[PDB]
Amino acid sequence: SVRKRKMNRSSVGKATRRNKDKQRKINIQSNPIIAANWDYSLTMAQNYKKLGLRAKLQTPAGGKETEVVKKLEELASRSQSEREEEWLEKLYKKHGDDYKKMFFDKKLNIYQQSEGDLKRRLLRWKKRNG
Amino acid sequence: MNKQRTLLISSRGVNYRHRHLIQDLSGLLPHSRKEPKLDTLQQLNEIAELYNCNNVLFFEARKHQDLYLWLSKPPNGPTIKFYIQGSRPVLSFDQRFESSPHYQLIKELLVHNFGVPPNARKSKPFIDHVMSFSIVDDKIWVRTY
Amino acid sequence: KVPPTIAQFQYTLDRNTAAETFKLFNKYRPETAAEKKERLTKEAAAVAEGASPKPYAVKYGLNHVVALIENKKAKLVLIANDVDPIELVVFLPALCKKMGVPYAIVKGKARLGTLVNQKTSAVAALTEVRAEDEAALAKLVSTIDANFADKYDEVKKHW
Amino acid sequence: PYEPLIDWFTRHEEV
Amino acid sequence: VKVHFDQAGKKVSRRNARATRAAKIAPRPLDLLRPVVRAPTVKYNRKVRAGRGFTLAEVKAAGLTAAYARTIGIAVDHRRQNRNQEIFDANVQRLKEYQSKIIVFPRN
Amino acid sequence: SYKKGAASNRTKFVRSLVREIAGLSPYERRLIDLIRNSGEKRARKVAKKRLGSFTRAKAKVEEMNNIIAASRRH
Amino acid sequence: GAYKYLEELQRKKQSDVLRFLQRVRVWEYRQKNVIHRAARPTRPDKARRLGYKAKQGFVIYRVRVRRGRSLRATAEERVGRRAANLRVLNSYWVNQDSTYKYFEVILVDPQHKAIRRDARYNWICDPVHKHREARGLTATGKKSRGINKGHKFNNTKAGRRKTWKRQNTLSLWRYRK
Amino acid sequence: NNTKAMKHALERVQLPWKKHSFQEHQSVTSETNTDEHIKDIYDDTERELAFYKQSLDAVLVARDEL
RNA sequence: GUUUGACCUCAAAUCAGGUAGGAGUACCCGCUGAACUUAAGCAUAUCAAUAAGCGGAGGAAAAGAAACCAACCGGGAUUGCCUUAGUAACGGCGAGUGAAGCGGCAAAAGCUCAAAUUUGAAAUCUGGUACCUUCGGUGCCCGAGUUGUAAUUUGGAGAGGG
RNA sequence: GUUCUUUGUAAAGUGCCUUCGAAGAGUCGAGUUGUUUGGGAAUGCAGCUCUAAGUGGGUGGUUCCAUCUAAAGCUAA
RNA sequence: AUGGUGAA
Repeated sequence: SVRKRKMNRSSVGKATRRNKDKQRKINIQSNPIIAANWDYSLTMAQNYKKLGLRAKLQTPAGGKETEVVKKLEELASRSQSEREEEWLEKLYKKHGDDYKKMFFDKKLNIYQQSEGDLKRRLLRWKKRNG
Repeated sequence: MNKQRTLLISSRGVNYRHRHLIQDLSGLLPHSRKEPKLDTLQQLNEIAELYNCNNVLFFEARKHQDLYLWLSKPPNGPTIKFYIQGSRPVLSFDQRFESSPHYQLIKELLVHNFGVPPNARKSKPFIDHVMSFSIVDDKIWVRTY
Repeated sequence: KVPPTIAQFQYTLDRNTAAETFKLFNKYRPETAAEKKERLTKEAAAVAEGASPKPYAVKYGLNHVVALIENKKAKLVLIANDVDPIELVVFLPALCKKMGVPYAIVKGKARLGTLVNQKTSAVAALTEVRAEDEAALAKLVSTIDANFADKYDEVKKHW
Repeated sequence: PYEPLIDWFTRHEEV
Repeated sequence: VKVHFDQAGKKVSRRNARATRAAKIAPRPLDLLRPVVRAPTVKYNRKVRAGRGFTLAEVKAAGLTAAYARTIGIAVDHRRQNRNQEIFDANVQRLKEYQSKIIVFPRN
Repeated sequence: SYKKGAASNRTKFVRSLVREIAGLSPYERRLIDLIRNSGEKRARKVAKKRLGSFTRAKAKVEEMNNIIAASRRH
Repeated sequence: GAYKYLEELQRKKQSDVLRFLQRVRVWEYRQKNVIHRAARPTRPDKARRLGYKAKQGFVIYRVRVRRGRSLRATAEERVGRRAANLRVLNSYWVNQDSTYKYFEVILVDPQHKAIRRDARYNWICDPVHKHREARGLTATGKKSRGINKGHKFNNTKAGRRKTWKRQNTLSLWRYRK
Repeated sequence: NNTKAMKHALERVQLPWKKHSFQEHQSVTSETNTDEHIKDIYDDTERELAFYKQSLDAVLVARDEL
């Protein structure tokens, strides 16, 4: 070429890259339990069957639990606002458990929230207090 | 006394081999009417309500290779399906037509439809060609010379 | 030469009525972006340390308005004649006639903008009103229906 | 060319 | 005049791809669980193949929800329809097993 | 087709509202006159010509009668 | 919700209201330049429904073009050439004279931080969209390229040169077929 | 298919042509030509000539009444 | 008020911030477009929806989530490959031209507007400026914007309420 | 993994019950002049003339039945 | 043929 020639001629130096090992030997990234139980000498599919988990979910074209236990192992192991709570105190100390009167009130129940909405909040507020 | 008008209509999708037959038959017939397009069915009886046409010629469009043609009348006319693979004309017919009502009735229609009534809006006094009607192997053959 | 539904405009509201419209309307100013902000900072100062009623102000988006006419929320409608595409409003005086909503073409598109903190407005409408001015509104309406709707019954005709 | 716009639809107010 | 000299390389291209997609998606299985479908026409109707996606209907009857399905690596096609009762059963059976198979890691 | 297009009260209104606001285009301005003198027969003829298909013109001439009839009486 | 009435108003085009508006503007635009900026898009419904918003960065141009390749395209093509920094988004018809047709083409500043920021649009800032109209990627160019879905567009569905080269060049595998 | 309604169609639709002159009808009914006698129906040889002969002989039946 | 102020429109500046051009061009996208040559002379068929010329991009481009294909116990965005197939189909049925659906695989991913009111509060953004942990955040001011900028919704419905 | 902070009557999801419920026009379409193809149901596009509908509209199959929803947009491999 | 460089 014209442009290629200059480069070999020049004393600038080519932008030499040795990136050909890494296209094959790929490190697993996403999961740490898998990471220690993943033989790189083995292939992708071969590695999966040594585990237990399926690699493919359809019928493949052409032919052919120690780790998976550790995966079920990781599978076994919110509050209310400072004003909202204080506003709930105001309701309970006024009506107690009279939600109907509470729902038709104007001075404390502004945003006209229904009984179900109101009592839900109350049951919650009672759990952090009395 | 013989006063009849022809009407030519075509469905969406007509060219080459079918349009060559439409454009030339509309030209060879002086009482012919050339309309834009149509798509389905009962409406066809209401087209004749406008132009006072006593005849109709409808070309259908189906399976991409075939041909379908419908042929009817204004008031209470019956229909026959077809499947074929400006001088005044003279008609010529066959013995096999008058053998049965299946072909005698089509002989009646083709006389006043495909032919010509004399008192026409584009009628020329001179003669040039003769029409060829005959039946062999259940189907009709048409050529102009 | 003008088709009747265009230049159903240009036959606007008169001087004395117009001012009296704004006499009412300038009473119903929307809060300014400065004012709204300070109000809320006043709230934040208060509500961070230790009730209000719904506030009447006029309504001003073309959308919002075309919503409001046809839904009966609207009482009075003000429509500016000079608009970049006239078509953007030509239907509007008829729509109102059809929903029976009192309308008046006002003169000065900028003049609407005044009463609403904006540059222009094309259309503003007073939906809901204070108790004291309730009567003031309904009378204005009548005034408008006399000097505008009844005076120009032939605005739908004549080129 | 210049017929008066006969308001065939706005004549009747909507309820 | 094109010649596929690459046939060799391209496979070894495609393979590493599958490898890296596997490195990225580690415990998951590369592809989404597709349905089971009866192919069109007289020539083929004897055959049941894979289809594109499970129907919202199939999905709803299996025990899970449209969007959530997508996030559990189930394909969902919305234009496919449910006309064949024998198909419908066969897919819903394939999903419920899938849901017995899956082991879904939490967000903590 | 499940969401075909039920009429809607709002849209119907708007169509008619616009139908009356705009007035009538020149061919239609000719068309209503062609109804009032030469009859529905000759009216459809121009309509079929001026638009594409007869089905278009038929539905058009039917809309014309709805305008003319509702205008003079009501 | 004016855009229902506006829409339906714009349908009735030869009718008396819109008819009179044409003869005014057609004179008014023949006063002004060839290609120029217009303040607010004259048929604003259409502008909305072609992806114009009334925010800083969207720029409407009005363009005039001779009567008798297509018009709508050349309309865009000509404005791109002038207003170089902007991408064309779309265009639409406004007015036809006897000799000239007019289009209100819409444009976006990709360089404006108002469009660089917002999610719904910043796709247009992507350098794969430099001169959309100069590659028939506008709605009109995409139409003239006969790019649709069906039986009708079988010889031109995915590149009309892409389908010619695919057929007119012999292909051979290592283990010949 | 049935021929009961076919004969009902020979009533209303079919117009008389014998009461009127040949001027209005202008249609020659070439009888006795059965044309099933044509040798070679596929290759198309006698089919061209027998149809050509039926056409030109019909001209002279109409020529006398012209 | 024969003053004065709104706006609208047109300007202006060696103001502040930006950006377009040219090169390369194998590939991709448009546009334009022959001739030697093939059937016997040449208007189509044929060289050829080529070469040259013009315009425009990218690491690919283009295409793309049905106004799709089908006639079935239906498929289900797109692109490619194998096949369908030298088939259907067209061609002074001749130089010959020449698909597609299905099927098998490669790869797989879906989504955003315009649409009916935040109207009990334009809830949104550009910029300027002062700081800060600076591919930005914040306050304060300026504008843009109601000829509609945010939230919600895109038919797979969806929204209002309970 | 390690922590520092999470808040506001905040943001959604699911099932049931009730009350509503809008989807792109000088475009589709039609006539004609050219271009494109091997395109027979002028296919596709352009120009020019005219120019629509909402229990709609587009496309296909024997008198119905199936199929999608144009005239806006984005997008890896 | 296309596209170019020259020129009493």
